[PDB]
Amino acid sequence: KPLVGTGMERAVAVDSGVTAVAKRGGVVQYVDASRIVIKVNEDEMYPGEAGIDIYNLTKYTRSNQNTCINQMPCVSLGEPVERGDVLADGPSTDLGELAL
Amino acid sequence: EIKELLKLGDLPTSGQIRLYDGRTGEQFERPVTVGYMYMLKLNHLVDDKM
Amino acid sequence: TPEEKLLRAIFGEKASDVKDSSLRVPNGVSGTVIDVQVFTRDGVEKDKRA
Amino acid sequence: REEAVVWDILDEVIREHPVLLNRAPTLHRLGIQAFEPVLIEGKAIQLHPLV
Amino acid sequence: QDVVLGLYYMTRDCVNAKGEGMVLTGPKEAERLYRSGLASLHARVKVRIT
Amino acid sequence: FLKPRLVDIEQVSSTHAKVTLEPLERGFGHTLGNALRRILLSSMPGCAVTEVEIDGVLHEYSTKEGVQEDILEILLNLKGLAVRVQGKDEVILTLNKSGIGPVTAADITHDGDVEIVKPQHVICHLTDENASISMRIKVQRGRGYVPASTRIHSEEDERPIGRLLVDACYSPVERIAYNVEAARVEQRTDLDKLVIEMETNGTIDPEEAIRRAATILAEQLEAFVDL
Amino acid sequence: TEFLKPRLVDIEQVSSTHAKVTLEPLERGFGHTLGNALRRILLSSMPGCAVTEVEIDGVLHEYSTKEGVQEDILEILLNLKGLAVRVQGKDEVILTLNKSGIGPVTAADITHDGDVEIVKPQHVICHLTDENASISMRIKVQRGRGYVPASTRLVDACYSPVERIAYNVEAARVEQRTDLDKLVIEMETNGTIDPEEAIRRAATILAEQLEAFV
Repeated sequence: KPLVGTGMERAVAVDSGVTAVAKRGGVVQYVDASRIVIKVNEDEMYPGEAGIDIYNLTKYTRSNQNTCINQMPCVSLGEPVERGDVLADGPSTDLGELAL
Repeated sequence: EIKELLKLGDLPTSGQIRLYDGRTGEQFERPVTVGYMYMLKLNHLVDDKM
Repeated sequence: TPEEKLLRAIFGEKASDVKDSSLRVPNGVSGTVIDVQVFTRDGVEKDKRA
Repeated sequence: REEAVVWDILDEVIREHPVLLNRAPTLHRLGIQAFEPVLIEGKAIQLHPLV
Repeated sequence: QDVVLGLYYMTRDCVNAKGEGMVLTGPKEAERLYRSGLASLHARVKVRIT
Repeated sequence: FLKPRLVDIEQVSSTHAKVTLEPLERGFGHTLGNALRRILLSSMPGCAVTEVEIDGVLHEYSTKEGVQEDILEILLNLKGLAVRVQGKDEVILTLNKSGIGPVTAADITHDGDVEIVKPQHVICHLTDENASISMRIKVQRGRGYVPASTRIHSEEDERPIGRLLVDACYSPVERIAYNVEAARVEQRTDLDKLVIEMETNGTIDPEEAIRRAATILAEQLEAFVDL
Repeated sequence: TEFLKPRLVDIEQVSSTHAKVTLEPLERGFGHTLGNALRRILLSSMPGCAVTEVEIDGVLHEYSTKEGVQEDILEILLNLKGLAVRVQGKDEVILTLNKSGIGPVTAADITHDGDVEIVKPQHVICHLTDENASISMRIKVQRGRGYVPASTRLVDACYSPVERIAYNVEAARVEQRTDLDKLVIEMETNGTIDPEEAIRRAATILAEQLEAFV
């Protein structure tokens, strides 16, 4: 994480696709190093199909510069998450901020 | 504000302290500035260029 | 050539009709194999591993 | 095979055998200078500060 | 740069420092005074030199 | 030429302690403290986990289904597990556990020389009711820093594709500091003390360590004594 | 957990006073750990016999000029501070230097005593000019352990044998290892202890303090 910072790093992490942002708010049903399944709140949920949002995380894979791009879950089993929250950090991102 | 945060820190206002050489163990004349700098590793890495 | 022919004669090795193009790890780089993919032309039999 | 014995033979051939060092924007003749090789672990070139 | 800052800090003089005014036979025991921590690097001193 | 000896060794936490050396002559407090700081921080006996063969894992870069820690991170967590042995130079510990919850360092199989100084140290979590992880954790003992890279030279058919190597972390010591305060013995001109405040992961006791330090110290002076 | 030991130790003599010794197989950081611990004790605590208190002929205080010698009182003490001697069965011996006549007054003109050994009889104390000129001084020389300057005391105690000590750590390549270090110890002495003896006795006192943790 940057110890000295600005406050844009939070915004940069989310707007760039490196991270995984919550589609809808709720409580996490399942947390794995592979995937993340979120149980949607009813106010945010559409009437049909009920639903849960399943985020399939990217694992160790080749980048353009031959670096490693790998996602890790930043949330824990059974935790409330609100829409627009960081579910998993990407490479060089820590808890929603940008750590280079 | 930085100096003020340093008062809450227990650390000097100067941002400099005394440092001792790990070899001779003797002191270093004058205080030296020590702190935490964010540092990046760029990829020019020596076992590419070589 | 004559002396290569004598060499094989003493050590009795059959020099193959096929030359080795095998892909080998570049000098100095060392790592762990995390994946393998095999693409094959349509109509050539996919081997065992594939 | 990089057998351990070859390293000592290299110290012999390096000893008295200068090498030429050069930088990217060569201007005057000092852009190339001869040095005596010193075997050094690692992939980086070490260059005398005064130069 | 670094080297010239060393020699500048080396031969320089402050107004009052450890060992000010004493006299030494030669540079050998001058360094011996400094390295042992008795005399400061910069102090006005008469020493016999050749 | 009055010689020193140790004095009250005050334990504070299971981690660190302040050892003290009472009889130091003029300036010798510094001559020792730095020379002792040197050997304390660097060359010391330690036992750090080395070879780890896990359940279904081919390499450190995959993910085992049912655990939210990447295999690479679990290896890294092991590098920070502090243990201590007595009579064995390598012991292989068998770790088994399942069920939703944290898998700590106390869930392993105890051995005669095994003492886990931090049973709460987190190896990884477990995200599913039935998911089971078995691992052979091969811990050996040695000195210094041996990175995983310099270990794959011996190799000699380490064919066990599942045996993932980690970097040897071997060392008890974390932070060593020495302070010399003037110690006044009832009669003497001026004498000094030695306050050595050290810091450790708990795998070595202070008196044992500071002894073996001076041991190696004088042992190198051996040749020096003659020529 | 076996511990690498040194080997090879070529001792290059530089005349009779000083020399550069070398030690090839020193592990990580031990070049400083040794070199510094030895530099410390060499410069500070060592056996020596150095002139301390000097009572002179006519002039008692340092602020004057003695008739018949071209050396100011301050400068003669410095030469005396550099006169190297050794005693045997005495913890203090008071010598007596006498001479007259035009010429140099050297260190062989003193009064020899049973325990007196002058290691530099040629050492110049001061000269002697026109006429006959008279110099007599009772020079009280004592024994101790270190460098005691005249301020804390009357001249500065030189009892150190050693003059200049330097340690250099150069990277030593043992047949198989990354980087190991060497130790080049260039020492300097007044001749009242032999270099090989000193470096022997130096480490001696060092390890002798360890006698409680062995």
